[PDB]
Amino acid sequence: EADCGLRPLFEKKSLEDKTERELLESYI
Amino acid sequence: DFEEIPEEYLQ
Amino acid sequence: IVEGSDAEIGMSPWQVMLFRKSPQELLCGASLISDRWVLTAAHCLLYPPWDKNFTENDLLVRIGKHSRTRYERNIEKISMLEKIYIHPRYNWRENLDRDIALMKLKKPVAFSDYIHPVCLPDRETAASLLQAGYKGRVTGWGNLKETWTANVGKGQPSVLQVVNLPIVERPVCKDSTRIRITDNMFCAGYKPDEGKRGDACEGDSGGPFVMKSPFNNRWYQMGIVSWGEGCDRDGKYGFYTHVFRLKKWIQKVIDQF
Ligand SMILES: *C[C@@](*)(O)[C@H](CCCNC(N)=[NH2+])NC(=O)[C@@H]1CCCN1C(=O)[C@H](N)Cc1ccccc1
Ligand SMILES: *[C@@H]1O[C@H](CO)[C@@H](O)[C@H](O)[C@H]1NC(C)=O
Repeated sequence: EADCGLRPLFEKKSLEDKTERELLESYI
Repeated sequence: DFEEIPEEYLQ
Repeated sequence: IVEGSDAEIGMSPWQVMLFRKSPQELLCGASLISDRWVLTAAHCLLYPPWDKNFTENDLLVRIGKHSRTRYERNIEKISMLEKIYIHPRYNWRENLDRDIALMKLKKPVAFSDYIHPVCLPDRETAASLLQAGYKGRVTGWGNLKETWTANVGKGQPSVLQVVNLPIVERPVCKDSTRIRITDNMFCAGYKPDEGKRGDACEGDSGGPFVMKSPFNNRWYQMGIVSWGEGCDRDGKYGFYTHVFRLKKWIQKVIDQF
């Protein structure tokens, strides 16, 4: 789907989850 | 354990 | 999910619940990949050794939930299945190779703030993100502890759980178990020396292993919870079905039906 993976309450509103940064930091 | 779901679904 | 935390609301809008009409029971986890298709593990549908061989008519799929046990009136949406497709080369006999399966809803689900699909990885995402040391997330309503007579306590969660775990290198995976592993599987988990805990466990199979793309802000579904030997054991990691690998099968069913 074209809109896949964008969450209404997080992404679509420029909001972050209590734990996603830890995901990104592992990419570094 | 599980709250009862409506009957139209439990076909 | 052993050693996870409660999930927050709408954190995993693609999380689906595989529920039995009778007796009422959570069978497994699933993922919403589109509006008429759900992805899950075959072994949730067919595992002879334990006597499972379910029909479309024995299950329901619940999307949009947070509570494990409650009927989230006006939040969740309950769907019936139209048809189930198990990979034809799924091997329940030995190692669970090709443990993936699609389900086609009878009617399309309407998206909301709680229901929204996840993307499936392409070559480029797949190669950029599935690398050792990189963390993905797993969700489910599965057990909180590995089953044991000596467990004192609730082994069940009351709301969806989350746990982030790092993807592990094949060789470490392959040496930790004696089950024969294939390239269609991946293992994730803290190594002995990182002295931390976390894991999927029974009842979490079918749930997604997702990663977020720095390249685009989207969450991709990277794996399916498939098997393990105990839950959270020392020197052990859990296995996930490699979705990318099997993407071709996935596209084909979705394109003929
Ligand atoms: C069916 C799923 O809920 C469950 C999740 C695996 C547990 N995970 C972790 N991360 N500790 N899978 C199973 O229960 C599978 C299906 C049937 C047996 N099984 C197992 O995981 C056994 N423990 C191991 C196994 C047996 C046969 C073939 C492969 C693995
Ligand atoms: C599972 O059930 C279906 C029909 O319900 C049957 O056609 C199939 O052979 C069964 N398979 C196994 C492996 O028991």
